Amino acid sequence: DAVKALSKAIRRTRAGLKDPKRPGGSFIFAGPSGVGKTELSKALAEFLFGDEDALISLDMSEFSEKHTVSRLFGSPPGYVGYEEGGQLTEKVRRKPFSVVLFDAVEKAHPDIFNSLLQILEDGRLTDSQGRVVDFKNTVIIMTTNLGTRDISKGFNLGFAAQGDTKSNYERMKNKVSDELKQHFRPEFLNRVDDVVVFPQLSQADILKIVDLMIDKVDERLKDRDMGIELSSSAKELLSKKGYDPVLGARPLRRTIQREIEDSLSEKILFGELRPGHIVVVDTEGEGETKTFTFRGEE
Amino acid sequence: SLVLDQFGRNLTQAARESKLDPVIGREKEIERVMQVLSRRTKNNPVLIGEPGVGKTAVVEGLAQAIVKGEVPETLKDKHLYTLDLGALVAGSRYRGDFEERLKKVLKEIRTRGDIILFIDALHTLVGAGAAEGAIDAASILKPMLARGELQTIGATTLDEYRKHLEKDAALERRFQPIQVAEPSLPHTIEILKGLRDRYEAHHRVSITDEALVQAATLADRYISDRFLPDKAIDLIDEAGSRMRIRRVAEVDGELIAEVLATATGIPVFKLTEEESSRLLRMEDELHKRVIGQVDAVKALSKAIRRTRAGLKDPKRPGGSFIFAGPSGVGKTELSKALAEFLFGDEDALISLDMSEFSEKHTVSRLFGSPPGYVGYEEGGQLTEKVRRKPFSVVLFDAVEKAHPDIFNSLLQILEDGRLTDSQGRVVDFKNTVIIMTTNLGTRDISKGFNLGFAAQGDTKSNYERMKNKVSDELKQHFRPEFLNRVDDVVVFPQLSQADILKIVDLMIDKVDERLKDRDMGIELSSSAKELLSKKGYDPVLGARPLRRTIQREIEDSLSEKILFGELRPGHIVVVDTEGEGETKTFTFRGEE
Amino acid sequence: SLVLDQFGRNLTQAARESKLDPVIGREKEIERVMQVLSRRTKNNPVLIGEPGVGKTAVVEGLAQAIVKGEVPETLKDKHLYTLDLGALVAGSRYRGDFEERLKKVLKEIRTRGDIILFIDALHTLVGAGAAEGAIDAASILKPMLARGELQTIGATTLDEYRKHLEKDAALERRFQPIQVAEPSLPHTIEILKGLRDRYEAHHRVSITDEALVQAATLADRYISDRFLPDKAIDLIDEAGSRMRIRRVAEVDGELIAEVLATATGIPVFKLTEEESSRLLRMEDELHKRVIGQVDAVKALSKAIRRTRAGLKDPKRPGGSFIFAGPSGVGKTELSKALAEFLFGDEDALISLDMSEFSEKHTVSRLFGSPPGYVGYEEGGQLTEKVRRKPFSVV
Ligand SMILES: Nc1ncnc2c1ncn2[C@@H]1O[C@H](COP(=O)(O)OP(=O)(O)OP(=O)(O)O)[C@@H](O)[C@H]1O
Ligand SMILES: Nc1ncnc2c1ncn2[C@@H]1O[C@H](COP(=O)(O)OP(=O)(O)OP(=O)(O)O)[C@@H](O)[C@H]1O
Ligand SMILES: Nc1ncnc2c1ncn2[C@@H]1O[C@H](COP(=O)(O)OP(=O)(O)OP(=O)(O)O)[C@@H](O)[C@H]1O
Ligand SMILES: Nc1ncnc2c1ncn2[C@@H]1O[C@H](COP(=O)(O)OP(=O)(O)OP(=O)(O)O)[C@@H](O)[C@H]1O
Ligand SMILES: Nc1ncnc2c1ncn2[C@@H]1O[C@H](COP(=O)(O)OP(=O)(O)O)[C@@H](O)[C@H]1O
Ligand SMILES: [Mg+2]
Ligand SMILES: [Mg+2]
Ligand SMILES: [Mg+2]
Ligand SMILES: [Mg+2]
Repeated sequence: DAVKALSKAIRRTRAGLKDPKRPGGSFIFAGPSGVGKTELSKALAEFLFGDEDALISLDMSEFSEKHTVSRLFGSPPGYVGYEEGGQLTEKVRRKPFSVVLFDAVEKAHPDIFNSLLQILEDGRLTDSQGRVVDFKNTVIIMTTNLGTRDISKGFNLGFAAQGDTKSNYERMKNKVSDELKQHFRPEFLNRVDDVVVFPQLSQADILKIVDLMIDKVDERLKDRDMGIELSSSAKELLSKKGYDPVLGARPLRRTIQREIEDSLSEKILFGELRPGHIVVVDTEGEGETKTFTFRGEE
Repeated sequence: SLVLDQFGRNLTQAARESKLDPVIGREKEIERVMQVLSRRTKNNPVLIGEPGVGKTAVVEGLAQAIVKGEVPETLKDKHLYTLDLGALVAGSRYRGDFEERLKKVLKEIRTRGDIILFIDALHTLVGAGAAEGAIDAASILKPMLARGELQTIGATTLDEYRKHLEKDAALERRFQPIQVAEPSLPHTIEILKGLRDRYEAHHRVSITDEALVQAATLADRYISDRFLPDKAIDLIDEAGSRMRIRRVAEVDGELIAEVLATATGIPVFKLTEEESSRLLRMEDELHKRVIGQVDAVKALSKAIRRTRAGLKDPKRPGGSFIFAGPSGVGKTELSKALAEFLFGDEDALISLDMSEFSEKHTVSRLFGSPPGYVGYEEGGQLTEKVRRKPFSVVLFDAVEKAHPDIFNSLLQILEDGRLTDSQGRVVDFKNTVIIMTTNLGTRDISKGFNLGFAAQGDTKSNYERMKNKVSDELKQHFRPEFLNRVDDVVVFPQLSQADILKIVDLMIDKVDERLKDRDMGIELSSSAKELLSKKGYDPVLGARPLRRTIQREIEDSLSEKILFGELRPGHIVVVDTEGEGETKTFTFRGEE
Repeated sequence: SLVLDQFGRNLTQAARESKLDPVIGREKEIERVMQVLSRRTKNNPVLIGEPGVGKTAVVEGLAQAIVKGEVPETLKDKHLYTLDLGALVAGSRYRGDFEERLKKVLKEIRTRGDIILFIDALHTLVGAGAAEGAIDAASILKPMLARGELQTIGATTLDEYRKHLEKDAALERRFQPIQVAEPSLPHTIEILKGLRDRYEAHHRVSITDEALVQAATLADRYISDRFLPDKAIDLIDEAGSRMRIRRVAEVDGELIAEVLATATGIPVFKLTEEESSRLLRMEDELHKRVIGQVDAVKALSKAIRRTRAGLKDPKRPGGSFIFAGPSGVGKTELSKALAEFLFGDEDALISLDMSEFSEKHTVSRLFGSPPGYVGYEEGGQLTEKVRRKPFSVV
């Protein structure tokens, strides 16, 4: 859903139909942690500009005090730091076509939202210099992790029926939307183009993430003339071990670094796996007592 | 052209003499410069970009192309002169001298016609002669730039352009800005390939392709305050200089890694037979100081040998650990031991006492003051400490005693491995090891059990009961995402009698080291050690009470003797025990 | 060179006259400085370190090495000149005077190729030129530094390197920073042994072997705001000066301990028989003010005796006590009596009334305000008191 919404916004902007008074897109991502809210922003930045480092990312946890708005506006006249403008405004001014990202926007001071209302409707912002900076060609994304304690709990009080993947997502979406409505001002939520709630990851989704993570590990290994290959049973075991229906794909990464990366490290240190070799990982055993086996070939 | 070259340099002649380094991959920027130079009005561009990206290299390549004749017919043979500001001012002592010098130069430009001016520090043009003469060296240049009969090229960084040129709206519209971007990795590799031949002769060496690739990648990854085309170049230059000073004379990846490791201190050099010093031996080295905590030592050793043996996540710190458990079990001792193992001295640890962060605003001690507020001139303390020493061990002591709205600032450090200074600078934490020590879910262990009837239970059961309670306390205290971005959570079991009997040896060795300054020593016969371990077991307070015993049972008595003159330098004290029922005698005898 | 001699000082000639103190144990720093200097494009090293770790000593050792015949090629017979930057700006009354000096000296450097410039306090290079219509020396020196026709060695402390040299990134990128680390204890011992011969001659005294170890250890342990290679030298030199003012001459560790005790106030000097007897009768001395309460007086006496006997843990306070009791039994009187016995009276006690600390947000009275808040420069109230008097009773 989020990919479709983002692609629709990009296509609409590129076809000469987007509103010339507002930014190209305004999205609020919400849901559990480790689902891929930040990964989508990096993927979009890499698609648009060819490199994920072209993303203007702000960590809003550093804006927990009301007097830190000058960090993105600039100091008032006559004060220290007037020679340097707002950190965000200069970056946007140099690159009018860019992607702006606000991580954990709910952890910042409410006064921060005071600024965003100018961007989301008027599409321009004014710094202490008196200059006006336009945001009409940017894509604004706010990632939010609100109400996440309830997802960890799961279900509600009572005799809830045996539900499917549809019901759980609907309940989570309702709870997250209610939390967003309660926490934020009505004006801010009214001006945002899209509010996308990321559903949980399924067991089938985990296998492809295992493939990607093992590809990353192989990329790391290629720097020393080395490679890794996994059988289907190994990937199945990894998906079984690393599945967590609450915390997302991070437990899978921890499992991969604990079961595969560590043993590879001792084997490399011991001199078993010299450069110019390939590591083959397979499974041995049955039931819950299955164990990975590592072998070296040329 | 005497007035020209006596106040400038002929870049075209230098290019004809092949005294300029080759320029690679700047075809688009040079083409845009030539495009702008051909405009009817306002035909003078200015190159803006971060320092070190090669803004002057674009003009160098333009001069080389003009010499080689691949330029449009509108340029063809036009001499490119770099203006030497300051040489104009070097003699303008009397009134109206800098002005006449500049007017003579400009009239020469008009008469000869085929000259392109290059002003390196264009922001220094404003107020070059703002003296009693009161001309500013730019108030008179404005009409020519406006009409377009004078063609110049400028090259200033973004900050200087914003601070100086952007103030004057008049000069703002006379120039056309051109962005010069930082080259990517393959572009830097091509640049290194081109400059390799030139760099061979100076150092009389040979450089491999693998050396170039390694230099580019390592410069991109491990150096943070410099920009890409320069870091690879100066790494190659320093490696060549090292190889030359050492004297086939060839450089490769290992030499580049050694140079980079020496420069920054990050251990990126090759693995010699010291890999045995960490394989199967790091745990023993740690256990020589920390007794009876196998899980945490194993986790730390795994993390260190993972980050040393190649594969490791290049976007996240080396490891992140939460040490939980009872009081006085060795949580801080393990961090100190790890710091000593890694750096040779426990003073290299970067420790933060979180008990001083009980208030929300104290977070400014990590970041620094925001712009326009007092104290903004100096940055955050933690950020500066990490920036000076990229590879270090950071400890957050008594983590639970700080305000909950503090660790929100740790979210980007743990997952993304960076922290943004209040001045806008980014400091990377990707080479550090983060340890957080806590004491949550422990206050009730003094009595045991929760309430009501309970099962039989044993030592394993009590440990399992404590672990779940600590995990629940952590979950209800920390946000789920913060615990999600944590590599390991390690719970420390309480110490046992054998652990105390082993710890008394370490404490007695410390007392012996204290006495060695004034040329004495101590013995502590085995029965005395066993009795000392017997007094002060107390499996609720860890190894601290035992220390108190050693304080009040040994080093008091010795002190009295030292004050009385009973025992002097050149003697040692032998301690033994007497009696059976209470066996509490601790007889001291002084012998040479 | 006459042109250079007007503004600057020749380090090589001074080293040839044995007017520079010997430099010990800085092989790695000198090696890396020579490594950077023999480069092609940016051979301009800058030494960054703490104020006192011996940055200038590294350069003086480099001068002694280059005039010894013990340096690699492309550096033999080079001449190190320390540039002033004070005489250059002096006598720059009219426009185009300061720049004229730099152009002249730079042309002299170009003509005489075997010259290396050395600039103390490189941070003042930026902006050193002038206000109004005059470009600074940094702008003049930028073209030559980047291309590599002017070797230059700079030296700044970390704070001033970060606070001044980092507002001009274009100038900063033309220097390769080298970090000079504070020496360890054995390295400090070696440095003291090396400088013992030079420091004996000025005072015409003798320094025993144990005195160096005592000075190094005591300076490393009991002085906080200074850095190691300087404080031990300060101790040795001041002891020598003291005893020559007192007057074969021999300086032993006891003089060092007495000098440090006088300087800081912490009693580290040797125990006399009178002092030992007083410490043994401390209980009777304290009972002249407090009647009864034997256990507390005994505990305090035991703590003080551990401190004076040299068995105190060097990482923790001398003693920590909780006096719990009813009203009007002598809890505060005992503290006042201990303070009077220790220093000179009950007025030296650092007393804090916890009745004022009722609100949990009053902790700032111990620390101070965080950066960007009112009262930030005042500092802590307890921390300042303890820093002024390291040996006190809180
Ligand atoms: N859909 C996905 N596809 C691939 N990788 C994923 C996906 N979701 C999560 N990951 C992986 O999870 C890790 C972190 O995910 P990410 O940062 O995108 O999560 P998030 O939603 O931003 O979480 P948080 O709430 O903690 O900010 C990365 O290793 C990333 O590759
Ligand atoms: N395209 C390129 N091809 C070859 N070498 C290059 C290129 N770009 C930069 N360099 C090299 O990078 C180094 C520094 O570049 P340069 O001096 O042009 O930077 P600059 O942008 O003018 O920076 P500064 O702000 O210091 O003036 C030089 O050694 C130069 O040869
Ligand atoms: N396993 C151990 N091995 C050696 N010494 C130990 C051990 N555990 C505790 N100690 C000793 O106990 C004293 C204090 O222990 P430490 O500072 O490590 O405690 P901690 O676990 O961090 O406790 P707290 O929760 O009070 O911070 C030190 O003298 C230390 O040497
Ligand atoms: N043991 C004692 N010897 C001499 N005078 C004593 C003794 N105990 C109390 N006093 C007298 O008590 C008065 C003050 O008592 P002090 O301040 O020591 O009380 P305290 O025990 O600290 O009680 P509180 O703080 O609860 O009021 C003085 O006049 C002091 O002489
Ligand atoms: N390696 C060394 N060997 C001998 N003496 C040294 C060494 N390093 C420093 N010193 C001494 O320590 C003192 C440090 O002074 P100085 O160099 O001015 O400090 P800074 O480097 O901070 O300017 C000098 O007087 C010098 O004699
Ligand atoms: Mg995220
Ligand atoms: Mg340049
Ligand atoms: Mg601790
Ligand atoms: Mg009282």
